[PDB]
Amino acid sequence: DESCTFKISLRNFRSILSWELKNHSIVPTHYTLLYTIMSKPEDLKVVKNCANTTRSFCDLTDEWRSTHEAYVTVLEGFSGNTTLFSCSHNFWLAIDMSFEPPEFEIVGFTNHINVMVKFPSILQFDLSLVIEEQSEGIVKKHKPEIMSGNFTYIIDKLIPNTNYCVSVYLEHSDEQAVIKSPLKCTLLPP
Amino acid sequence: PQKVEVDIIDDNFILRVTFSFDYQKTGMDNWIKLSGCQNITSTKCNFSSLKLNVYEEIKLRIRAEKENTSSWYEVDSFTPFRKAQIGPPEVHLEAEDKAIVIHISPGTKDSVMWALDGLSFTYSLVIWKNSSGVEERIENIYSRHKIYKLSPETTYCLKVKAALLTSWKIGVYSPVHCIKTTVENELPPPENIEVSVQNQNYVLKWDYTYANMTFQVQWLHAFLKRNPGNYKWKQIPDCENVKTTQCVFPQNVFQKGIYLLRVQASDGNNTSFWSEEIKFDTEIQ
Amino acid sequence: GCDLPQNHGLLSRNTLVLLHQMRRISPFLCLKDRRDFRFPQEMVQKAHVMSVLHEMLQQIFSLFHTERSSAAWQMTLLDQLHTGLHQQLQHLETCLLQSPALTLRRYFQGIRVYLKEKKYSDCAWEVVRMEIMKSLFLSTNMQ
Ligand SMILES: *[C@@H]1O[C@H](CO)[C@@H](O)[C@H](O)[C@H]1NC(C)=O
Repeated sequence: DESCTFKISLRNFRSILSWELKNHSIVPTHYTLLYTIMSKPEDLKVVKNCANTTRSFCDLTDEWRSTHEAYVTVLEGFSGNTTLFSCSHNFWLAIDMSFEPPEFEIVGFTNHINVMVKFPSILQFDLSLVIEEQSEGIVKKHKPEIMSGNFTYIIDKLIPNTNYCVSVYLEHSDEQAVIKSPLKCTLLPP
Repeated sequence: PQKVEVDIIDDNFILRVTFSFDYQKTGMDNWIKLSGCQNITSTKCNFSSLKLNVYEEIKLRIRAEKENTSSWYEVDSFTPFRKAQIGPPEVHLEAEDKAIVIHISPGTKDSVMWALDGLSFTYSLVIWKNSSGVEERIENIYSRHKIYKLSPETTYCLKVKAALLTSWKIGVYSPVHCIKTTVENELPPPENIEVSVQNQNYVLKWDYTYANMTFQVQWLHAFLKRNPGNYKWKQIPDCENVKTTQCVFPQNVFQKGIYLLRVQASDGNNTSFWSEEIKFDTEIQ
Repeated sequence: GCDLPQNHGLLSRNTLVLLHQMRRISPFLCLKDRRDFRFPQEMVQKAHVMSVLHEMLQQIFSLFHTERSSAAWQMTLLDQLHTGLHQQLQHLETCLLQSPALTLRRYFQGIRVYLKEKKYSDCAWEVVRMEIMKSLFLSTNMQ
């Protein structure tokens, strides 16, 4: 048969519904995306971002702001003066959404390190920012307190001429796994 | 019309001639006739007929007639659930040599007053020996609870009442019931059960006092002590007729979450009663 | 006061995950069988916070223990739904030491009725589960 399959993740703080096609002989050329909800009986809005897009994905950061609702969506793809197919699916942001790590830099000093976490300036979820400090065998997890463009947490009380490795990542829940930022390592001035 | 006050227990209305009952919903513009509540000698109105939304704020009118003259009485606005009372629970007692099994259920089953709140039920018990008047109180038991440590051939009486924790509602005691525990069973039940794990297998041990005995072990979903109707004690199968005081089976047979277990000595002829129940959390490592 | 096990955030979650895993058909086919259940959002005072919660789970319990529920949901996921609803209720209610709960319940009747109406249908059942899930989420913004 023909099946569409969807990934919904938060990247750079922008929600992003993507999708792939499996066992489609004639793959469309343009897709349009509709979504509604179940709480009140509305009719499918049509995401404007994603109406007639060639790209195989959408940016729902402005349409889907509620964690506590269930978004049911219809994708349709047209390849010619035609509607090729129309598949559906729903999503619970609290469950289905993966949360990519933010961008971060570190800067090495004598007695401490400096992680700057490049958020953007502008909705939100119950997420917690982890900064992970790896030394020899060691791994102090740092969770700072409450998104303002550049953000600086200061890793402190550190030993000079020692080597450190910083990892960054957001974790929505204990249960659901977490994506970790690529490792970035520096060496402290003596 | 003079304001008469009514108190509601269960599905009935008790006022405190022949009467006719009517009611109006909030934002009242019309009056509905309560069937079975019209031109009746009795004061009590039974409305387990529609009259849904016991939850909504109704107002009641009552017409009372003496001779050829009719007297009209209204009632202050109220929501019946708020004013309702949990009538006397239903009780059945099952007898053992040294334990009494209690199975309680709401009286007047299929009530509209309780409906959904009918599983929220938490009962509390009062029990004493006929002779000794000595009274142990038990509180917040689920619908099925068994009382242990009772002397045999003794008549114990007891009475119980239902309660709802969230609602805060609380009501009438059952009538007292009495049962005589049976003549002491020669085979005391196995006792001192213990769940531990070996390797990847579950091991379950207990203390019997008589050598040369075959035992049968069974389990129950933990929550199912809560619902009062329907509930079979499935028997864990490796344990079927073990000859020793321990039974082991692989942890798989049980999926996540809680269970209960009891174990029973049989010598092929007569059989001991059951052991005290044990809450088991598959997540016990 | 009452202190839930450190692992109760983990409990309230496992209910949502189950209610999820119990999905049977594509909620698309049921956009017709939809309905505003008028949930009392205004709710979500520590004591209240617990009453409303215990208020809700027992109801969720009561609603999914039905003869009928057992006929529109795979039994495995019912039992674990029920096991984790009881364990949450049980040590929440252990705190019995010392409009409201009523709006909650009229709310839940709707769901009981709405089904009787739509005649215990497949879609009718999704709508509920899904609905329940929302309300629970909302509920679950209480820690
Ligand atoms: C309880 O004992 C009293 C006398 O104290 C007697 O009247 C009554 O019948 C006894 N009830 C039972 C059930 O043994």
